Amino acid sequence: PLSPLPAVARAELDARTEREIDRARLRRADNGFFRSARDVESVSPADGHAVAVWWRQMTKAFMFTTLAGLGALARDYARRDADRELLGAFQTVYQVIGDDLDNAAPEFSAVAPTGPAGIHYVWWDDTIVAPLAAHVTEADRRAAEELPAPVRELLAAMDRLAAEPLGSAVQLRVVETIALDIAVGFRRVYGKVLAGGEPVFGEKDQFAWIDAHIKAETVGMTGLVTDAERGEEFVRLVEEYAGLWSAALECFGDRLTG
Amino acid sequence: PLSPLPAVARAELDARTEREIDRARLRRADNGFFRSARDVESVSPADGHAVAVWWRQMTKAFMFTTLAGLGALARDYARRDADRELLGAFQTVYQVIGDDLDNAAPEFSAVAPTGPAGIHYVWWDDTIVAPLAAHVTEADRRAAEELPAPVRELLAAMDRLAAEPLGSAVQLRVVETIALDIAVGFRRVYGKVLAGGEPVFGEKDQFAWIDAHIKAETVHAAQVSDDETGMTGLVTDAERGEEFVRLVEEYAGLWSAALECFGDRLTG
Ligand SMILES: C/C=C(/C)[C@H](N)C(=O)O
Ligand SMILES: C/C=C(/C)[C@H](N)C(=O)O
Ligand SMILES: [Fe+2]
Ligand SMILES: [Fe+2]
Ligand SMILES: [Fe+2]
Ligand SMILES: [Fe+2]
Repeated sequence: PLSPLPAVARAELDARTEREIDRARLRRADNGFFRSARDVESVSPADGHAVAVWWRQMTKAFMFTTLAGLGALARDYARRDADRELLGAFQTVYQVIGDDLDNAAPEFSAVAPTGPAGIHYVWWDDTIVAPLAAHVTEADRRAAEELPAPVRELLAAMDRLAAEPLGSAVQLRVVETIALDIAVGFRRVYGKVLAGGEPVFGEKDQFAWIDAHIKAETVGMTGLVTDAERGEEFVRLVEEYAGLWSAALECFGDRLTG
Repeated sequence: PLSPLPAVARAELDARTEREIDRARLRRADNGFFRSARDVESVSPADGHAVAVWWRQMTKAFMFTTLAGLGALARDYARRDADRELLGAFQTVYQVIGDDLDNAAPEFSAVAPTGPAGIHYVWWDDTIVAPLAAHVTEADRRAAEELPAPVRELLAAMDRLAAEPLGSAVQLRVVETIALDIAVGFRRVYGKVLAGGEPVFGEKDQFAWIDAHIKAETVHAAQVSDDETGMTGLVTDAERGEEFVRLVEEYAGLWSAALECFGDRLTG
């Protein structure tokens, strides 16, 4: 006695979810981050570095709170009789988390550092934040760590979803929809960071974190919804979370067009 | 601002852990389940089925509550700044319990059923519980699922450790230490279940779950006791170390009594 909603109702949940992402203006053509990454002619080290620091904290919180949300679900399945369809979707969350925590997918392990150095927020810190930080002052580095309010609200929504049995399904549903566009925007942003007249990212391998994500992203979560009430909650959480993700990315775009 | 204890203190935590597992009577020469699996002559389908159902529920709860425990710790690391030494031990937890959830390690990846059928409590259900169930009555099956008191007591501790940041380290430190001997015992037990005077499990393939664990648990035991990325590597201060050893004492005691339950049901 535990099973997913029928396919018909889960299809409607998927459709309502896609509509919430549309309305939150997260699509490739909608969000100011993707627009700015395309439009700007150059990016200062300080603006690139601040965006990179915000991203580091954002993706660190994304990974841990998604794992925390999976644990909240695990807490429930320990005593419940989840059917094999629910269990397979539970496995999927675990596999997807393992990309960020330990580079499970071969596209990642075939470029990432091993061990903790390969954790995606750490790998990002080491290969994107660190070379940018050599080109900003100590004052600017301190200021970058003072996260803008849209980023803080998103971090706060992630903390809330860490305790939700649907939280991991909400976060992955929104994030895996927008990850490609985010990674492509980063490729473009950091390809345009010059210090002096020199590219800060002048070696192909310096983009390895980004190109791997683009590659991975280039090639369901409603499967974890077990009744109509949870379905309503799922859509409601998505609406909130998508809107906050969109405001955080608009904050990236603003920083690039200051 | 978050780091493990220095190596010397962690090593003594590990030594205290091993002394506690000694004390708990969880070593193969001491626990009644390991001895009875060795000594018993034959095992009835009802008795082997009951133990299999208990094990199904126990390892189901072990895997899901260890995962919840890892989640509890992940909640903390989202709010704090764990250094890389801590993150390395964290990855160990993810990797170890991922074998039970998704057969990542090479010893399982090839033999285990794919997808949810391969989750180790499901795979045990399909390949040990179900063939035994054909030999027992529906009334028997229903009685087997009424779990004995020391099994329920272990499950309740598992539920508590689900919300503990140290919980996954406590569970993996103990379970991965005794897992080989449990699998060895199961190999012995279910080779001795007779029906029609004839062994229920006559083919090598029917032992795939058990044989895969006999191979794999050697490694899992080394991983949780490792002095660089082992379970004590998640202890971040002396007080947390105290709590760790206290939880280990409790958890190991409940595991030992649950296993004595196994041995009593194999004897009489
Ligand atoms: C591109 C977006 C992501 C969430 C990546 N998976 C990451 O690790 O930051
Ligand atoms: C043999 C003991 C275990 C905890 C196994 N890891 C299992 O899946 O039951
Ligand atoms: Fe990632
Ligand atoms: Fe991803
Ligand atoms: Fe297992
Ligand atoms: Fe194991």
